Amino acid sequence: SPSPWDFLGRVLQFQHGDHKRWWDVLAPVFGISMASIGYKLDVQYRHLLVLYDAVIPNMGPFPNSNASNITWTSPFPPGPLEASVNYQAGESSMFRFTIEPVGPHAGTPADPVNELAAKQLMQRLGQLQPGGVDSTMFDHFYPLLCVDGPEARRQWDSIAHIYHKCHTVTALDMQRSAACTLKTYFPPLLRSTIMNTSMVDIMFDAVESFRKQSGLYFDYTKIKEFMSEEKTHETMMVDRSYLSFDCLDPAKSRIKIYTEAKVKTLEEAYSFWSLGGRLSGPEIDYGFKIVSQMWDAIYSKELPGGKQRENNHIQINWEMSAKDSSVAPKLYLTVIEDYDAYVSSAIVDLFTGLGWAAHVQTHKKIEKEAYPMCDANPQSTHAYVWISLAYKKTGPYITVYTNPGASILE
Amino acid sequence: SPSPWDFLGRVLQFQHGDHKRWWDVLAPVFGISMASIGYKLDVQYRHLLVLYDAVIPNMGPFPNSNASNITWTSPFPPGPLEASVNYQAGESSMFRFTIEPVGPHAGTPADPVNELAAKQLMQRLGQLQPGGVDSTMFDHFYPLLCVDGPEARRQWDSIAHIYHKCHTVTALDMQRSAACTLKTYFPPLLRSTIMNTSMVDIMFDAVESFRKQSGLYFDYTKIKEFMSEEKTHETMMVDRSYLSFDCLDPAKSRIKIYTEAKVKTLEEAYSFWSLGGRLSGPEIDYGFKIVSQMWDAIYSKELPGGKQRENNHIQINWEMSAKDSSVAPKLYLTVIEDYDAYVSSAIVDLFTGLGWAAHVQTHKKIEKEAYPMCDANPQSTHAYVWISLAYKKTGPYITVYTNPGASILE
Amino acid sequence: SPSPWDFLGRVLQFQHGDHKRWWDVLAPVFGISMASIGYKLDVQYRHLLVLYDAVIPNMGPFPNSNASNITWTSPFPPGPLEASVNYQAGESSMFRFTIEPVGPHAGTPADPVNELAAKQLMQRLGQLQPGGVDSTMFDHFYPLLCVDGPEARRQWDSIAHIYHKCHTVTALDMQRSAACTLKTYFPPLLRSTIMNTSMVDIMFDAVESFRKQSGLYFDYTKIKEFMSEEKTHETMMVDRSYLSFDCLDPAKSRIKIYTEAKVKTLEEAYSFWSLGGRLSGPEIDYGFKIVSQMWDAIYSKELPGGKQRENNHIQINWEMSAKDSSVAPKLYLTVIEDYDAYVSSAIVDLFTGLGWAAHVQTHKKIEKEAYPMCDANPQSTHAYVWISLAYKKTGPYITVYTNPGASILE
Amino acid sequence: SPSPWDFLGRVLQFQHGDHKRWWDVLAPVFGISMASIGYKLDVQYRHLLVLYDAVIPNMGPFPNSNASNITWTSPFPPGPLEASVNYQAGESSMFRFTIEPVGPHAGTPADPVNELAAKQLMQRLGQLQPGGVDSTMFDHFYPLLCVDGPEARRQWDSIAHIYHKCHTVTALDMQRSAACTLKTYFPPLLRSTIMNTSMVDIMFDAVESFRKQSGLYFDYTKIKEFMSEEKTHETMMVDRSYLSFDCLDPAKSRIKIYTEAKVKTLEEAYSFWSLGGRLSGPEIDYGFKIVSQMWDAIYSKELPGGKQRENNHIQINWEMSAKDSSVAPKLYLTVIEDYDAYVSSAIVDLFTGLGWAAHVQTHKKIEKEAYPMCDANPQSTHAYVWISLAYKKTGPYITVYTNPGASILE
Ligand SMILES: CC(C)[C@@H]1NC(=O)/C(=C/c2c[nH]cn2)NC1=O
Ligand SMILES: CC(C)[C@@H]1NC(=O)/C(=C/c2c[nH]cn2)NC1=O
Ligand SMILES: CC(C)[C@@H]1NC(=O)/C(=C/c2c[nH]cn2)NC1=O
Ligand SMILES: CC(C)[C@@H]1NC(=O)/C(=C/c2c[nH]cn2)NC1=O
Ligand SMILES: CC(C)=CCSP(=O)(O)OP(=O)(O)O
Ligand SMILES: CC(C)=CCSP(=O)(O)OP(=O)(O)O
Ligand SMILES: CC(C)=CCSP(=O)(O)OP(=O)(O)O
Ligand SMILES: CC(C)=CCSP(=O)(O)OP(=O)(O)O
Repeated sequence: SPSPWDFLGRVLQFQHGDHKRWWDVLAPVFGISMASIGYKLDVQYRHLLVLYDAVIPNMGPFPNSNASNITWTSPFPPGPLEASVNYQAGESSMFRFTIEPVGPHAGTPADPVNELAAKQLMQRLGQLQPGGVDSTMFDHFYPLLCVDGPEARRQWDSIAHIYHKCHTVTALDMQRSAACTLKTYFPPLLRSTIMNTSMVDIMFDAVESFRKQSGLYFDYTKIKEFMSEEKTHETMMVDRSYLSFDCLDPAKSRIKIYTEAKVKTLEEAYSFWSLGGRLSGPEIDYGFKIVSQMWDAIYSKELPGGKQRENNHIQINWEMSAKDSSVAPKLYLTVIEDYDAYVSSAIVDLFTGLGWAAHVQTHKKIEKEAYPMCDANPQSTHAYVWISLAYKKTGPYITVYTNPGASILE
Repeated sequence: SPSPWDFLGRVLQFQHGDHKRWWDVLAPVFGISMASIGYKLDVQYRHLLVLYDAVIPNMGPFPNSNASNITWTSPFPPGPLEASVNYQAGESSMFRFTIEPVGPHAGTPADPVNELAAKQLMQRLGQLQPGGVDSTMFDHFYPLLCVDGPEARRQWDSIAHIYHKCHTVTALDMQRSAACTLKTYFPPLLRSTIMNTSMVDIMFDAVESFRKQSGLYFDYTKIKEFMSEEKTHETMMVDRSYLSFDCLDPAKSRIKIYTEAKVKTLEEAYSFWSLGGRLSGPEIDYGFKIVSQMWDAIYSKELPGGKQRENNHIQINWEMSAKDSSVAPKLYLTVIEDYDAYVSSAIVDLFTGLGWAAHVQTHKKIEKEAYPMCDANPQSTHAYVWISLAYKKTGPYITVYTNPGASILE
Repeated sequence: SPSPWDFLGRVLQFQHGDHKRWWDVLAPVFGISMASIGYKLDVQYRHLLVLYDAVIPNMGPFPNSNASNITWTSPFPPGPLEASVNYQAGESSMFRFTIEPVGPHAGTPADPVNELAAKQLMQRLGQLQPGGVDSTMFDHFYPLLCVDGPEARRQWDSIAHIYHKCHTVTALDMQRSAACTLKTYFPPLLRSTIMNTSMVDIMFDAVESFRKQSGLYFDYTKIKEFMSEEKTHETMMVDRSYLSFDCLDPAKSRIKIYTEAKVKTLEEAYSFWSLGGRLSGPEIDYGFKIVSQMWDAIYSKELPGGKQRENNHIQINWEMSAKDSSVAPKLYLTVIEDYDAYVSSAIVDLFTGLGWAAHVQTHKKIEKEAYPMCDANPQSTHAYVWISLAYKKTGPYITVYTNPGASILE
Repeated sequence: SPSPWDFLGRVLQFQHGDHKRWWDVLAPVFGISMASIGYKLDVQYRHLLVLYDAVIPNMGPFPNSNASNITWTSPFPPGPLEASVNYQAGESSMFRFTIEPVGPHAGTPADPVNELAAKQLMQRLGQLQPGGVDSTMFDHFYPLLCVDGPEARRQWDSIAHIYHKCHTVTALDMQRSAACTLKTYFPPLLRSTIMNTSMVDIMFDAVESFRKQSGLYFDYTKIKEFMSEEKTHETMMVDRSYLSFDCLDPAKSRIKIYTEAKVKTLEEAYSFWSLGGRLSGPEIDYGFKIVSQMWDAIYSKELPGGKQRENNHIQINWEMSAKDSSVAPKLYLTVIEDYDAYVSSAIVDLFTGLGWAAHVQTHKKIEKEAYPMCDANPQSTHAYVWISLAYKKTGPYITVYTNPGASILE
């Protein structure tokens, strides 16, 4: 019997050819990932139909021979920034994928700031699951962190120098229950540039506004104190920081503060992991043990093409709970420019150490079926992009990000 | 969680508005029928996507306020001729539905004979399940029984008087396995009219051609002998007869000869059931017991609107096996112009007598959910159209046909 | 040879059935109007393709039997608020039409404020004519007068009582040169309600902001003085006022302040026409002569259905020039609930008095061909909606608005 | 102002991505050709909308990187076999284009013979211009010359060895009046192969059938006599012959018999031009003078890549008139594998000799704008495919065929 993506691509009508190309590229990947996780055929159908109706129409142009049609400049290759499978204890695995919503004419004089794509995506997604998307947090943070179209157009000279004029990124957690949780990431770089204000200060002022406007405890003291220090700024690129929240009931949602850091040593990794020792506990220690393990497993190996390793690029988030003052970190090792073989082997060794044999097989299956380049090309550099590490009191929490449009790069 | 047809209508893109209207009308019905049978959500998705891609684009215009857009004249209301659920022993239930493939411009000077709709439908269906549709029998019988476009256009004056210029009807058995078996019905009335030849003779000459060209035993002696008799012609409308075959491997397919008969008594029913006593056996006797039961259960009641019952309209088929000389009948009681309440009650009493309680509940559920008019309007005349009765050696075989576009008539 | 709308509807593919229905209704009307004006076939093709790509996808649902699908509440019937032909001296005639951009799911929990429709329309329109749409004025006035989605959702309780939650209306002047000038109307009623601020004050503060931010003289002293008076408020509904500007180069654009007034006498008409005598000159006098002529020609006749005339509903604008302190009025007689025969006859008598015989014939032709109900039904109340009167130094300036979806009401 | 194809591609919605790609390739070419001829913008719009609705959906897959999606094998590159501009005396120029209608799944088990594409194209074309397409001749010749799907499938083993299983080709004359005359070409090679019958005999038996069935004089004596001779068969490939007729009123239509011949000398050219001297007159002499001129102008030059010229590939038709016994020839010099520069220069010298300066400029303009490769690449071999020469009593009749998808080959 045909797999859901085969049959769907055979039947589905596509409003645009770019949607058909994006489907051909991604539906195999997303469906193979869901199927290896264990999603049910009806759930695969629902989620692939979501990807067809809400998402792909908001992926933007499909890159051609020379990528002449990609008018929306970005460091990331066109398409989903990632397609990830989270792995937790108890054979828990959830498929999720992130997209920067891009319009068909973003970057051009008609949509120079790509304002409508994310809103269209959210509208479609709420129409497909009425009641699943709550815009309370989005409605509070969109004026504070994001720059609407009119503002960006009036204040263009202030942001025209910026290469990636990103203002809102959307991730869709794709639950085994066919429910899609929308997550919104706001990089306020445009906001800071227009207002000429510290990133830290505007982000945390927005969080505090939401605190007082909602009555929810989002403890941001430690994060602000650490991120304001000068030592942190030596390594921490704050121009690359962004805020995230789940588009749910604020009492059931979260606030996460992300930032980028190019560090050289594990002590700087701990600087970003524990907020200068401010955060403490057994979970911090265990998570950093796992982080050091994967550090010396991945960044120990030689870089492709005999290029020396200047420094280890990492991202980091700190997750604030609405119920409690808890701040919990999640470290993201960037492995885009590394051997997919070494990344895969490090993941496998980590899972094997954690006793996650089923996750080992799921990961190998997803790599083999959805990412054939990894085995076909020993020198592959286009599948994995990030390895997230966290240790919740449930246990380890490791997500493995992958470029779902690696077929385009190979 | 939404039902497959809700979600699909929310996501699916439709090439034409008529397809959207037909979907709104039928997908509820077809999906409720499949779901009450027990089809799996993935199977419902696949079958509704088939109905979206292959079928509905070949249903023709959707009837408007005044049915001004129905340029393809037909006795049947626009849409599927039926949407049926077969009921056999052992809680066996299969959903199937019949369509006369109509084009968007059938009946107009561009498609005055509606030649391409059925071929397009078969092409799409084979593209969606390559290897499921075998055209051996279709390729043999299409020149013999059906009239292509060029012929009909050259020989128009011979057939212009005909009201329903039907030449090929397509039924889709919708298996629980997501496989759709295509069945083709050929009314050669146009063929006979152009060639000025007996219906009986051309149909059975085609069957005999196929016999000698295939080496398969399709015993048509008894059927021909009975249908040639003059007594039969007093009741039997032969202008309304047609041939059917399953579009499968001829060694795994069948040949069925249908005809219409307006009879008054059960002895004429037996005339058509047993081919003037030529067919015999316990199955014939039991099947006719069931037929007489439903005869005196349905045609005993008074007709709606105090209109007297002139005669009992029936159809009948005789099924020839490729493996054996067997001829087996299937009698179709026409109950389109009768109280849907009385038809439903007769079905329920029949099933209860057969011990088919589960089928009783399935039938009541399908009526309540997919056909609300039956309970809302005591004087309903727009749900049921046919009751097929047969007795295979497996046991009783009762199909219950229903106008799936009854929402349009009420 | 077929007319452009016939052929186009025959060839064009429509993304949705509602677009096909809207086309069937409006393309005849718009095309007949353009053709009676004298637009060239290529211009008709271009403008109807604009109406197909940019507009109709932003008209919203097509009203069904019971208008159950119109989830966006509005006093106006669904569709274009008007389809107008302006008539000036020298046989100058320009086709234009106004639309309140509505989304497919406006009024529902997904788009409770209809935020994206107007922006999508402008985006498409700029993509179709890059460089024709300038958003300087839109970018300045959108935050001041319009309420974005997040704000409206946070401040819902303040505006939930409002029936027509309109915030931006788009008119497309459809030039004989195939160029479409976009005009944006901002009713800040939601803005005033959320901020609990005077309509007059916020509108004119926005205008003054634009003055100081642009260096363009938009004299709003007389308008503000008149509209602030208490006598004016006795007749003037200020809850119904709105601002308009042409989406062009601000030095080549305009600012117009509209308001609604239910007056009884011609002295109140002059109150609104001359801003309490503040505006003066020969043009004012001549324009008011024409206004009184049409007043006593139209509002003199009896209302349909023997309903007595409580008061004469009028709208009024005052047009400020970027080049000069000029304020010029345009009075809009509302004739929606009046005999289309009497309105047509008044228009004809006016044109005949002005010597506009060619416009008389153009108007009669448009009425006969695009609005057959006017002749078919003597008691017609569904074609004309407004009669605008102005007297520029060029000469008289009379626009005649018509419900282009009158086919739906009759 | 944008050109019709620019604006149309900006607005039009495309049912499939292949249609969008084909549009991007061809609409520029077709529109530039029409515009250089002098077609009016409304006519360009109508004809490009025809190419969008009827044709491109019946061009088949768009060739990808490796032409893996071209499942319908053919000697010709995918797309229109040609896009031609006929040039006659008096600055008379018409654009016409030929297409072999291919389905989206032609060559696959679903449409192994590509049966529905041509019929769909004719249906759409008649729907767009009801009364323009007359199927009398098509209805007579389709059973005689063409092989339907069922026959080809039953008789597959007889034709499976054939590489190009072509059975019907459609050309659209695109008149300056926006009317599209459909022309159907029937290569009966499949018919002859299945029936194992001479091409000559079946073609001319069909023509004679039509004669007796219509009362129209189609003199085929000379053509049959010549084509039956053995000397002709030494050069004449009869496996490559085909019949053509205009899909109009038979009394206003024509019958043309085409064949392919690989000849070496001008005396063989005259053999095919005059039917072994059977045809005579001043027109024959003048036409052959022009043919010899272009022979020694084009085939005199060296072949690209230093490949020696084995023989001169030509096609030839003989046009029979329904009104008269006239047989008139049209010789087609095949110049696909020759320098587009030399072909263009020969065309220019010919036109200059004929006094057709305006045609010279039209041809150079079409080459420069629609075929930039000719000037950009001196060694171009992908623009011109045929040069037709005829001499009607009106005067010379020279058509210049060009691969409209040359952008794909370069
Ligand atoms: C796109 C960037 C401007 C910005 N920075 C990131 O690296 C990022 C990636 C990401 C991966 N999964 C979720 N978000 N998110 C952002 O918002
Ligand atoms: C449509 C008629 C011309 C013709 N006669 C019928 O009554 C018929 C109905 C049917 C119901 N289920 C399957 N076939 N089939 C036919 O071919
Ligand atoms: C409530 C709104 C519809 C608001 N009110 C109006 O009467 C109006 C109509 C209109 C006709 N032509 C142009 N505008 N414009 C608006 O913005
Ligand atoms: C496609 C071939 C099977 C066959 N042979 C040809 O060369 C031909 C080309 C053509 C150019 N313009 C019109 N016809 N036509 C045919 O039917
Ligand atoms: C890997 C990057 C840069 C972003 C991470 S977002 P996430 O997807 O890690 O969020 P969760 O906390 O896993 O929901
Ligand atoms: C009820 C009518 C008129 C047609 C019957 S066809 P069928 O659907 O009975 O065929 P099967 O023998 O059930 O496959
Ligand atoms: C008739 C109503 C209510 C609105 C008028 S807008 P307009 O269309 O009169 O604008 P112009 O000044 O004619 O451009
Ligand atoms: C040259 C190719 C091979 C076929 C020629 S068809 P045609 O376009 O020349 O037909 P006309 O006689 O020009 O109508």
